[PDB]
Amino acid sequence: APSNVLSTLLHGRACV
Repeated sequence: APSNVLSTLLHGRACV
């Protein structure tokens, strides 16, 4: 799912 909280720091891996 979208980063939202952790996405912002895990882009290209766990989130877009």
